[PDB]
Amino acid sequence: RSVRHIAIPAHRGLITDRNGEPLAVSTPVTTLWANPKELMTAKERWPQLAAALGQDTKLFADRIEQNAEREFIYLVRGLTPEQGEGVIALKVPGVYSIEEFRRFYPAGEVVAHAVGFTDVDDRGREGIELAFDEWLAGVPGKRQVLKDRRGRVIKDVQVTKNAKPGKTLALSIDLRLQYLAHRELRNALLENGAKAGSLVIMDVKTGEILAMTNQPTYNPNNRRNLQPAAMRNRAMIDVFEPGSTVKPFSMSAALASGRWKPSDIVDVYPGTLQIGRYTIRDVSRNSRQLDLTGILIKSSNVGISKIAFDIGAESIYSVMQQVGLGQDTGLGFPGERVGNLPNHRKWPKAETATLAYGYGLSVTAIQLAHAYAALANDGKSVPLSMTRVDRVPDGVQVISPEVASTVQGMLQQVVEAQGGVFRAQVPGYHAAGKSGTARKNAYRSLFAGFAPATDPRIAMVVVIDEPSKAGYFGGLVSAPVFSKVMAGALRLMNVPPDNL
Ligand SMILES: *C(=O)[C@@H](NC(=O)/C(=N\OC(C)(C)C(=O)O)c1csc(N)n1)[C@H](C)NC(=O)NS(=O)(=O)n1nc(C2=NC=C(O)C(=O)C2)n(CCCS(C)(=O)=O)c1=O
Repeated sequence: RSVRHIAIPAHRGLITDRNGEPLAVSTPVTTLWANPKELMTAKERWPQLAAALGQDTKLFADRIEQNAEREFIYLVRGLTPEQGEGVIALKVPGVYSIEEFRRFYPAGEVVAHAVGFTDVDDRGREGIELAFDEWLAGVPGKRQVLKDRRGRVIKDVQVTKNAKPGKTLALSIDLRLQYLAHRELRNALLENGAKAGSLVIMDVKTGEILAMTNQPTYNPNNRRNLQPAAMRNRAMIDVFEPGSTVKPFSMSAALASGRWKPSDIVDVYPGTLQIGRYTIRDVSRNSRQLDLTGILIKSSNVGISKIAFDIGAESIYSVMQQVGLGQDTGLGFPGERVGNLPNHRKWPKAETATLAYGYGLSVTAIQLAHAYAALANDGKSVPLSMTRVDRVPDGVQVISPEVASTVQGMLQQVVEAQGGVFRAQVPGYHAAGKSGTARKNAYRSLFAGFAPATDPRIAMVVVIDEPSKAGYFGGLVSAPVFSKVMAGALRLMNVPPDNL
């Protein structure tokens, strides 16, 4: 006779979207265990027990003999109650069932990267499951038992500690927008023969992540083998050069300096600019005088570089750091990357120019979307959240409201003006944004923007990695994805059309 204490598993808390749609649900599973000391008295039952467990008779018999000095062995973990009851129905001495919890992900591949998953022990292993593990797990209980000399449970004496169930968690994700974003990103990858992609949707007023999808994705309900590339939450754990998508932040520094107005002109002829051994190069090289809006419409690296030389890189670095590029988001997502915003005590001319046009800095899609959200929210940055926000925290004014408003207007012209990124136009609304194309010849196609331009509600980033068709420019590849997903998101959120 021996007094022993055994655990009582806790029910893991439900994860829902922002409207209560289930995203991660704890399902009862049966764990079958056996006491090899008791099994030894019923050898004639072993072949039927092996057959029920789908094991070769001899391998099963060998396994029980090799573990003959033990009082506990796992037979099979995570069976369905129906399957466990079938083994229990054989009435084999020394065989026991135990109720365990296993996660089911009703939206499967659609929200796999954001939700993440639990391991074999029901502990958070990836995504939100890992980030909020303490909240979701609860606390296992403890049961007191009396065991005989073979280790067989003679009596259940008392519960010493009751199990405490885990707590419900409502994400910021809107499953309707998530499904729309998932489908359009998937379609774009196919249309462009692309390797990977990410799409982030943010509420500019609340800091909430309304959608976060990546390609390739995986079914978290069937994780048998399957590629590590498919499990990466790329929006948070992959870094890239943002390129021309950071030019609005360089422009914000220009307008805040007191030295530049949108109607000021920069001469970008002949479409290149030599700075020692380095040459700044424009894509289209048939311009001379461009105004500040024109520098963004034509995406002139030369133009933004000349502005950067005039105002100094310190002013540009400060805006980019303040909007969160290459900075910790504070989300604490597992494996989340910070990227890098290079710094210098004395900025050389080449580094000043490359900073201004987003070369040599590394950011995540989440960081880029957060920066555009600050710009869209009249220069005020609301802290990021992966959970439903009921009480909105105070934001930080990172760009002056007048400067943010002027840049917003310039970005609406990037989308709407003659020669602009027309594929980003959102039917029924005024939209604003900037595309980018980064050479990694392999490319990353980008679009970052927000809408409705008259009263912004949503910021969005579209990243398409290595499009393989003739078209690779961000304005061609990523801009139409932004248009479709933004139109859908605005409609789902009942945002009144502003292009009247
Ligand atoms: C910004 O992202 C800029 N990128 C770079 O300078 C980098 N690479 O440039 C390329 C050209 C890809 C290269 O060196 O091969 C870069 C930055 S960080 C890094 N590692 N590399 C470029 C200049 N800007 C854009 O791509 N802007 S954009 O996506 O809006 N875009 N530009 C164009 C073209 N404009 C003019 C031309 O003559 C062209 O041939 C392309 N486009 C396509 C037209 C779009 S439309 C019909 O006007 O809407 C586009 O989308």
